[PDB]
Amino acid sequence: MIKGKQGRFRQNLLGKRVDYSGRSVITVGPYLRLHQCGLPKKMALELFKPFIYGKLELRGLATTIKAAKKMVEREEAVVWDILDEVIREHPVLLNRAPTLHRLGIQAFEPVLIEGKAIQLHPLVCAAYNADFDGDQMAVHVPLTLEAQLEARALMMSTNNILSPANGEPIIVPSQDVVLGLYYMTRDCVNAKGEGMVLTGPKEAERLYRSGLASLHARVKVRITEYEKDANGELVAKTSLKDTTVGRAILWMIVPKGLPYSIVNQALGKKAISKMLNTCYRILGLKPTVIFADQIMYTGFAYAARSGASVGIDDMVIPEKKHEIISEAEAEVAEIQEQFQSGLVTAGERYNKVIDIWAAANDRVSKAMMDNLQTETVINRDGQEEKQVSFNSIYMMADSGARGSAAQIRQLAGMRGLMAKPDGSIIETPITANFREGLNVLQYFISTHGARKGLADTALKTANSGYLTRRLVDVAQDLVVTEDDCGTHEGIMMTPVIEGGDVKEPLRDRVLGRVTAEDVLKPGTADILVPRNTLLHEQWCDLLEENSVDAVKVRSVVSCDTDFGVCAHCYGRDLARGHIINKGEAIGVIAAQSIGEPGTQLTMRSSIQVKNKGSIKLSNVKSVVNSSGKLVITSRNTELKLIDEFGRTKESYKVPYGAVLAKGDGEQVAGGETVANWDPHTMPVITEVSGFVRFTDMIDGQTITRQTDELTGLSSLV
Amino acid sequence: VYSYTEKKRIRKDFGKRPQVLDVPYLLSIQLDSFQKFIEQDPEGQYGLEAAFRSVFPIQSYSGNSELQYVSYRLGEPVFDVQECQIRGVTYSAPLRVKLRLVIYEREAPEGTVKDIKEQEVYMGEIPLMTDNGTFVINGTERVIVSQLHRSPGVFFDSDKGKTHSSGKVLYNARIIPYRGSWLDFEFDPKDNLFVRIDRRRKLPATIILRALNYTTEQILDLFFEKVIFEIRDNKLQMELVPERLRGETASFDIEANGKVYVEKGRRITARHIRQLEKDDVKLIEVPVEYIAGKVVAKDYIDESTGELICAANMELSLDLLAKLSQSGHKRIETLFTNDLDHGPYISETLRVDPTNDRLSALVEIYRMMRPGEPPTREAAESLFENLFFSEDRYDLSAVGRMKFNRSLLREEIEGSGILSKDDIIDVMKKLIDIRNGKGEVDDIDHLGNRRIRSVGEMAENQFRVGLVRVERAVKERLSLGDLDTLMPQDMINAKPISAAVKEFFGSSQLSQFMDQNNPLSEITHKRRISALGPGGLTRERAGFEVRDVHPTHYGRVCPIETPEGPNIGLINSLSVYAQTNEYGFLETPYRKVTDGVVTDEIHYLSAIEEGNYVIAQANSNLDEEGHFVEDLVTCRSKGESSLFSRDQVDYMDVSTQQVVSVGASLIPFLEHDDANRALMGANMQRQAVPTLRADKPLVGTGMERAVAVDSGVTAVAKRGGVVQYVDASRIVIKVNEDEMYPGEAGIDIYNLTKYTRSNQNTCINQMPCVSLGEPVERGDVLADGPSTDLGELALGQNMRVAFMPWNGYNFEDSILVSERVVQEDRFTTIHIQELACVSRDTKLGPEEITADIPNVGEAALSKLDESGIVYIGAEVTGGDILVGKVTPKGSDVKDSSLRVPNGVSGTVIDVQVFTRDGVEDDLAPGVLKIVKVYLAVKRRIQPGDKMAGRHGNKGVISKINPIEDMPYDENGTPVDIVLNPLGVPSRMNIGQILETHLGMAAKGIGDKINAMLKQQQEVAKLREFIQRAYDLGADVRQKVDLSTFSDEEVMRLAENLRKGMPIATPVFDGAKEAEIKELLKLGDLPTSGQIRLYDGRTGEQFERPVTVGYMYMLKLNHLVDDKMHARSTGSYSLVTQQPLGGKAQFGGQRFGEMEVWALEAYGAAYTLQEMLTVKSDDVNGRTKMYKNIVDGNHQMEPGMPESFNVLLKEIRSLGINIELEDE
DNA sequence: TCATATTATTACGCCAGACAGGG
DNA sequence: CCCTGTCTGGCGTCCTCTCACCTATGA
RNA sequence: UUGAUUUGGUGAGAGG
Ligand SMILES: [Mg+2]
Ligand SMILES: [Zn+2]
Repeated sequence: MIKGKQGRFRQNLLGKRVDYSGRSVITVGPYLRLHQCGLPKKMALELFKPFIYGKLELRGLATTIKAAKKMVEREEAVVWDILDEVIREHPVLLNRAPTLHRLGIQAFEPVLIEGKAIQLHPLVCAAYNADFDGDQMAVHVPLTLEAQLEARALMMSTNNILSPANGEPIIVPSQDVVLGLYYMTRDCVNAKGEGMVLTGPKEAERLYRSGLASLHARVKVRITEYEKDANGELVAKTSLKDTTVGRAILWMIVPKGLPYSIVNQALGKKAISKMLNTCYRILGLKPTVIFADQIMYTGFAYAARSGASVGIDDMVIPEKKHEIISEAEAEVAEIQEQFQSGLVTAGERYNKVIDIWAAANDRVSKAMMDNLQTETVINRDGQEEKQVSFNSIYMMADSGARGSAAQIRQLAGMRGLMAKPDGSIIETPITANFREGLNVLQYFISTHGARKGLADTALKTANSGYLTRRLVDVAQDLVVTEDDCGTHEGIMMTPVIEGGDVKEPLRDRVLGRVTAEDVLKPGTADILVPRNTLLHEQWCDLLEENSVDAVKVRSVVSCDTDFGVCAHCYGRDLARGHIINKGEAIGVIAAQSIGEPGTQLTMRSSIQVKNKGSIKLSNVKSVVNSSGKLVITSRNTELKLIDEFGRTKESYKVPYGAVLAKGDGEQVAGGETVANWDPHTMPVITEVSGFVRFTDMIDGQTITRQTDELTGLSSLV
Repeated sequence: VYSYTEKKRIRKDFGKRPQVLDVPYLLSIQLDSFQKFIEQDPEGQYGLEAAFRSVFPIQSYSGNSELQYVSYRLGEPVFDVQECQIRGVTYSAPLRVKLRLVIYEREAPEGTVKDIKEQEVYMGEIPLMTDNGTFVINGTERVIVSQLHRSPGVFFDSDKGKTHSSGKVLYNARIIPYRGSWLDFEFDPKDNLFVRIDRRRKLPATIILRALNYTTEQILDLFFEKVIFEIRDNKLQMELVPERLRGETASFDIEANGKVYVEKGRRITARHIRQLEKDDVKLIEVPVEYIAGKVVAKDYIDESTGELICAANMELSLDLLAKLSQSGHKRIETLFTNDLDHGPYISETLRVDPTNDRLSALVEIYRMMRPGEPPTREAAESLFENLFFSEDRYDLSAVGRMKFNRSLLREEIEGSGILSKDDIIDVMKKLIDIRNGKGEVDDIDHLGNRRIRSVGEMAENQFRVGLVRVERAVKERLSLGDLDTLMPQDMINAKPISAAVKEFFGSSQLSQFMDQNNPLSEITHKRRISALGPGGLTRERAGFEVRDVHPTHYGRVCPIETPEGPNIGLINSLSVYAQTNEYGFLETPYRKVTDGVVTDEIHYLSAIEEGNYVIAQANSNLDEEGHFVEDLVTCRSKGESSLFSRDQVDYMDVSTQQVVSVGASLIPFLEHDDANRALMGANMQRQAVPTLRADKPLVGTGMERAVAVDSGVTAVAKRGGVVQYVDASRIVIKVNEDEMYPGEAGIDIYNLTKYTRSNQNTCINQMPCVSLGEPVERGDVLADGPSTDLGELALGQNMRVAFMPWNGYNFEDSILVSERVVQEDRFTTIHIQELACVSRDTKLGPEEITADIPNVGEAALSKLDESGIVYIGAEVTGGDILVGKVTPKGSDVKDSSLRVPNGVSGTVIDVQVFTRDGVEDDLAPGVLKIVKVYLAVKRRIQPGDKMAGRHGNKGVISKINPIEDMPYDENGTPVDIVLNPLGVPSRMNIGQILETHLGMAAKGIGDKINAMLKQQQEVAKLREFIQRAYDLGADVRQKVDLSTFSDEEVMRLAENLRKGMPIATPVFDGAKEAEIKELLKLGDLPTSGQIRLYDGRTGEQFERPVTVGYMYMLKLNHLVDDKMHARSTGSYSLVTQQPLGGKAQFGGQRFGEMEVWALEAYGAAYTLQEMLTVKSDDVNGRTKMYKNIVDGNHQMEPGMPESFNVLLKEIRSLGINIELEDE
């Protein structure tokens, strides 16, 4: 009765069943503002029975409590006004059933629904991982007054617009709205109203609505962008931008402070995400909430006006696809004719077949990708001119709404080389896509490849959940409890480099973390930033201008606070712009932010330089050989490639005894080989010269005589 | 030629490959298994006769009486199936067994018995199977699901990597009997051979050889070959066959015949072996360092002194050679222990063995098996001689002996059920051979190594359990038997057999409640192959490879119909053409291919036969003779799909449906969908509710007919003929004379099952689809069941669907529906609820059925009689009264009167009452007042329901728009349902678009026929257009013989086609795209499939024309007013003070653990405090809070949770003193 | 009805943690 | 006496919905 | 002072 998953701790004391709670199937309702959700009248009259009883007893309509329970059991004509007067400013906690991180419980204001389904604002769905394929959510009512204020001031859906795991906005517009924007702000080389001039964005929308221009038709407009270059003062600058009609119509919705160049591009999904991010960093919270709603409304409206279907003709088969398959069939015919005559080995045959089918797969993908990305060729006033296509599946791929390169590849080009459950690949690919028919064997190999994926997700989720449990029970205690621990120690944040191009820049690692000692400017001994400044975006831009090497920054593991973490050694709040407040539980949000992506994770010669810069060596003890190539007498030598500015751009590990084509502090060319060794032969190279003696080397007991067969130059083994 | 309901509406059948084998009867697994169980089959195999011939004749321990068997029988069921479902009894039959007791005198093995007696005794009742493959166990209709388990017979498994943490492989070998003790052999990383019995302790394996009366020398004779050292002129020369030197280093000087063959240092090559065989080299003189490591084979004793020189399996040293050389044993037999091939595993196991003779071997085995209790000669010998060698407690069946002889490459396949010495020795030899290198392991997912149990086998095993209990009872009564004063029912007892067989058919992991909401769902729950159950693997443990699809599933198990979630790939569903082998394996049809010409003869194969042959592909182009039109064709050799020549193949696939099952071969354009979305599509297609008006999929596959007939939901005519059609109650069919018996003049009267409850509260209802005075043939359908339309299979309905974003109302997967869908009642399904009321005599007198309902006023006496119980049929809702059922002394009187649950409406369709003999009948005792009331809610469609197509496109219907706001094309018709195009590039289920275009073309032909028949034309133009519609395109199978339809069957066909011409697009040989375009050109529709659509709101054109077509959309039984729930305050549990759980219990939401972590992640300290103290558990806190709310004071007085004090008392009820400290 | 008191299957996969064995 | 196979215990995802089934004995 | 039993526990199936 104590232990286990169903004891008292895990089943009745940590998790309890709860009154004033409800549950139903969700649906969309896109008319909502993002602080409110739809909630049915029947659930609203059941969850709010005591508030309705109190309201009915206040007016004087009834007397005893019984009378009120008969009134709402009968549901007379007067209790719905009582219900709209108990709802009004009273938030509710919506909760999707697998809550993984804190954005899966958010507080809304109810708007009453004729119906039996919770209407949930669409942007908020990307926080809940809630699609609408049969999902269900629970509603909880904050009873007391402190809980209503916590739902409005901490857990309201307008307050959760940044994910706590990072700095990325979580109210990013998901799928229909980015298609509506990508169709709206685009262009074509001829439309109605090509190259006419417009006195404002208002008559741009008036020309689109009356039927005199097109939504994408390039046009000089006169827009007035407000740049706030002073200290909190918005300065108007008006100019003529060569833009389209749709970019002016979308400029009618952008708030004042953002520049016009945030809408001047084509606006896929990454661009609209950084649009909302720059709006949040400049204009704050309230314009970003109202602008997120206006983005969603105009995306839905012009996606409705777009009529962006999907057909069978939209998946354009490459004309070059059949000749590519026949050239691959001729190549496997040559390899198997060598296999009948035994010239090549079996593993080299299998490797050659997988290599030519990978090459033919890449060529088929490039054929279809050219045939989709620039298929439209329309003339304007004369000879033809090409542009990016308005194919429907290509806008669904290029916009980033739904689709990638691989999925649009499998609908038009060949769907690769599927792998059997043995783990090794199958030498005969699936040359037929989905627009052509798969025959029987090809679909069966496909089912191998997809049954493995479904089994992996349905067994992966248990380990992901148990990982989140272990993480929030090791964290469980750690609360921000001071304001400064009073130290000078902290870890040394450098950009990380594996050996390719510089993977994660320093601005991703030292964004919003308080420096340990004051960072010297890279010239000489300057106080560039002081020693306890939070590094927000302005400081990080003044770090990127000066090309700062690495920052000694304060880390949580170096915090000197007994029983908790001080407010500076944590860093930025991450979903609030400022430092972490005294109190906010960081262990639980950290454990959730590590364990929450557990589902997306999977479950089951020499050095060639790439760029062109300067050489530097670390952990090096070296010697010049007879020929001149600086060989190394240390195993653990790090070969860095430093640029002309001071930051470290490349790093490699060079073994004991390697032939370096270059030396210390030298300038090289891009692509020149600078290192060489033999890993199958461990070098026993020296420091000095002289003659060689065999000390304790006796043939017969110590060493042996193995004269070489095919060469004759013997060696004492 | 066609039958007469085939000429009603003949579906346009694409499909190029001529089918050679028609689809077998889809319920044949269940029916053939249970027809094997009950059948009078002489020669004994298989059935109930096998059980009676195993258990009988019973003779007691020399008690001079021997009860023997004659014959058995099953009488009539006392209750036919309908009144059996109504009453609640099992649908069973009494098992009348003739038993003949003969009783001996003293000294009669051969003497004639002194007296006989014989009677038709009664043991148990066995549940018969309904004609559709179901049981009726206790009123409810259940299905036994066929198991998939490991075959009996030896398996050589490896476990190559994980043990020893050193990369050293092991090799174990399990001899799995069908009934009895498990025997496993296994290596250990010291390269020693170990036996274990029934997963017990580990014994070194040669002790079992020493238990079979084998001395050490006989064991070394078995597992080792002898090397002969002859004592000769000098240094004790060696016989050397040159095979033994293969791959080793020459340690000494290899010379003979005055010639140095191979010197020291170089390894012996096979050319040197050829030199020694050409030079005829056997006897060579060895150094003394060569014998100084070898091991003796047999024993040798010093002859004159009379003592032992060396025991068998002893390594040799030089002084041991000085011992044995001087005695006079000239031959020395040594064990050839090759480090490469012939390893010394048995010999080192003999060195591990602490035993020496047979008796100590049996004592050690008895101390392993049964510990504590002493090991004496009789007890240990009886144990080991009945472990494997008696016919009672160890029995490899015929399957087990076939697999056991097949895995050891024996010639025969039939043998005795027990093991022997030679079988255990052969398993050890094959295991050693696998360790040496020759031969390989077996895999467990290979469906030649994986048998199917079915209903007859499982019920026969349970019946054999009951019979061995009743024979132990008969042996009990007979030795205490006094004669002649007993007749054979004081000996025998009907109780244990009935108890065991009702234990299996009631409470087992495979006798389970039938998914009955759909003809598809019935017919695909009966064809189910579960890996679970008794003796099989579990859901929460294993694994990765048994959840995965293996290349022997091609044509035996559906690759794509397996339920997603916790059990994927354990609950496999059987393929369309796959029968079951004689031994229980899965054999699938193939077409025998002797030479170039592919012959139309079929031939069935299992996976241990499919590997040897080369089997072609279903769709490989062959023209007019069977010759493959290419010179190379894709086949598969040994589970490897590869390209072979024109003339090498021995078999071809029969038809191209045969890979998948009957759930996922109803999906048209399957080959264009992804595998994941075909899985989700088939699993949702099982879940469809039957609509009120069944509607004929325009894009089907033609397998709708076989599923709708073979699942017994339609009233298929038994004997052909005409009709009398009284039908209000029953279809009356007059029989044609050729099918009519000479006596029993006879006309067939079919019973239509009208509105009644299914197992999933849906409505199963049959409607006659034949008129009066109309010819029907044998096998034709007469009454359309639930979800059927003229014998086809109509799960959902076909609706006009536009693919576009429409103002956000179809955002993620939502679906936006017109009002024309909800006005026409074209999804308004009918649900039926059974509600029981009983008035049991709990305590303080019996309860009572009277209208004189108390406290409650004239709001009780209303939908009832003048004095009790709901009248018959009104529009009852929630909070009404159905059966007044309240007691006095329970003012102190109360209201238990079964009412209507909260939120439901309906019409009382039926009231059953077999009550306590007095209500003013046939039922069991105990229960007194038994009133069952059948409501029938009619649920329409609403924002929040779930619809889905056949391709995996799920959706929660979001907005129910008016007709005006819909996107209308320029012809004027609104579109019915708007889906979302963004699902289609990601979820790669592109088949729904081809279904959309081809359904658009189907309704294009239907609109064209509706114009030609409404604006009425004489039938020449209709038969010309129908002939053009049925020719249409490439080489197909259908064409039609349309000029023989008598100028009226053209018109009745064209009356049944004016809603759209139905098109069969088969599974993998479906309609190509050019035929879709060509059919869209026959109708007057645009070729692209896309029409320009205007907007109903703004009246102005959508740019970039959108896709409109007809998709067959289904309503799944996840309805929103079965999920909507809310709770403010009501009842809680007993032990804890927290609220109850569920909806049927009016309970609240479990605010689980991760939600508490999410509130801790915010600063919600007060929200969490009321979330676990006031709202949930603390009783003083929640009563003070309810009074504080209704006063108008939102403030909580928290206190301590009650379940924590429950924790304190449960911890404190140990020896633990947990407290609560200082203030 | 009112006290009497427990036996003839096996088929997870790591991963720590404690224990007798032996160079 | 320090490595070492070997054995024994202790984990293994949250939320929800539907249905059926429940110890023998006994003067 | 104006009324009542599932949670308990197993098995099977389903949804996200
Ligand atoms: Mg979903
Ligand atoms: Zn600190």
